[PDB]
Amino acid sequence: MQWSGARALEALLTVAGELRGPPLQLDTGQLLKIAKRGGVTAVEAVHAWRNALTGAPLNLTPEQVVAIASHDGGKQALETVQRLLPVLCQAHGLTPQQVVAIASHDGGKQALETVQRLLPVLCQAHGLTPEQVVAIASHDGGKQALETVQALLPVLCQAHGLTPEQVVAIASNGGGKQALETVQRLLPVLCQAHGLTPQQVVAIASNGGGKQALETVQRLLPVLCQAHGLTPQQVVAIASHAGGKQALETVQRLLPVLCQAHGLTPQQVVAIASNNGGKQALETVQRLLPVLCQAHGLTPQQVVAIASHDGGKQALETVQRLLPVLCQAHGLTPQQVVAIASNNGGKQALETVQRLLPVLCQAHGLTPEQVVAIASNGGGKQALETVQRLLPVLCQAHGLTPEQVVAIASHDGGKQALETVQRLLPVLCQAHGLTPQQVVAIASNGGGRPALESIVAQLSRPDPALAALTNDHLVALACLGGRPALDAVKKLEHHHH
DNA sequence: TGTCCCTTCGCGTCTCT
DNA sequence: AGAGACGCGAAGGGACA
Repeated sequence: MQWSGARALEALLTVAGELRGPPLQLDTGQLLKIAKRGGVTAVEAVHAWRNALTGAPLNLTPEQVVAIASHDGGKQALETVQRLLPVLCQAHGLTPQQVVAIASHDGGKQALETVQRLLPVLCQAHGLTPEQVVAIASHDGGKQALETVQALLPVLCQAHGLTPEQVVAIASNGGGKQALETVQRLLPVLCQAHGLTPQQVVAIASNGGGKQALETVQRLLPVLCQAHGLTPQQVVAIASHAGGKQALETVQRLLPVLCQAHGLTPQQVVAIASNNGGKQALETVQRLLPVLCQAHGLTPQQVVAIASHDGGKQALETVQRLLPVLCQAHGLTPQQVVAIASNNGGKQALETVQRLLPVLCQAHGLTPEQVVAIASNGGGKQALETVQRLLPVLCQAHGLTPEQVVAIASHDGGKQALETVQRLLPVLCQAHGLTPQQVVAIASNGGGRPALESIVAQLSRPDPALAALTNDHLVALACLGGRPALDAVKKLEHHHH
């Protein structure tokens, strides 16, 4: 390993080799993930207690052991999981998955030990739910956030008017301690001195690095409104993503350069700046906006639409590289390439449309225009890669037409909807009498997976809001508004009927 | 060279309808 | 149905032992 000892790197490669054996049966990716973030002592820990973790009263899966191990301090997390999982599960209600989610962060040990110590008082003195305490705990520095919720949730509720839900939302990010103390320190000035509402201070504080975003809003909002012409509402939208501090500083530096030298509106720079990596997006359009309207290329409108998503930098740089070979050796129009790239993870969708247009048409019989409709949604790579795995079993075994698989894959969260259809098509049809036509219709929207799960939960275990919504009304509800429609129906019955 | 905490970037999914 | 919201992993940086 590192320079200190020697050539018993062999002892470590042997330890890594035995983890490929049983009871964990780890592959290369998994060993690589552990060594890149938990280090050698995490690898050594997994190996030392791979039997204890896999049996005894923990019964962890290898993916579960790999999630706990693959963080700074992983060996402490694995040690502590073995000591605390049972009492957290049995004495406090939490599931194993929830204990693993608390454990799967840097400092995992501290978080688990603190939930043990603080979950009761947080629930009893402050009225939080187990669920909320897990969400506070499940981030790096979760010990600190938990202790800070316990000290400040009273003052933030009383003196500053927030709800617990709100405090929990500021608390449920890495550096949630920092965000929560900054909210206490700056909330009144941000409202009183810059005309913000508590809700906006909250939205700015509710992401990681929220401390930084709030200090930066205090600092640059004046210069950005009073000297660059922006509104308070616009500044807040820039500030309301993690990295907001970077997005605001970059707006200030590039706003006049982009509005004079390249001809964009302020309102368009605001839209590029208002995503995660806004700083990265802005710089990358400031390069690249000359060359992307060259050879003809694209409009400005289309550069802004591609940049206006998380990872905007990545989509532009990828679009700029692959628009030539996509238009020329696969037959796509730029209007199609920009449509692939104008979602979250546009980069990922383009690279998968690269090496799957050929393959999806050949080994599965799809047209190009189908492969484009799949990849023209957020999570393109996931939908395409999962159409490739699951089309065979969905048509042949479960009876579906390919055009039906493609209707389900052609929405954000496609892979979730497909993997749910497969899991839940049998129990929906044969045990509850829904047609495949109806299941496909619920699956064919945003929120296909939750809509299918909620419908099966309502049917399998007749929930409280009962009877009058027959099986066809529930399907009409699941189609119209997904899980939200289904839950609103439940919630409205509970007090009215 | 490990353990803890904090910040930023990017990817994926769901809600709002 | 397009924008705006939710979640969460990877990675990098600083403090301290």
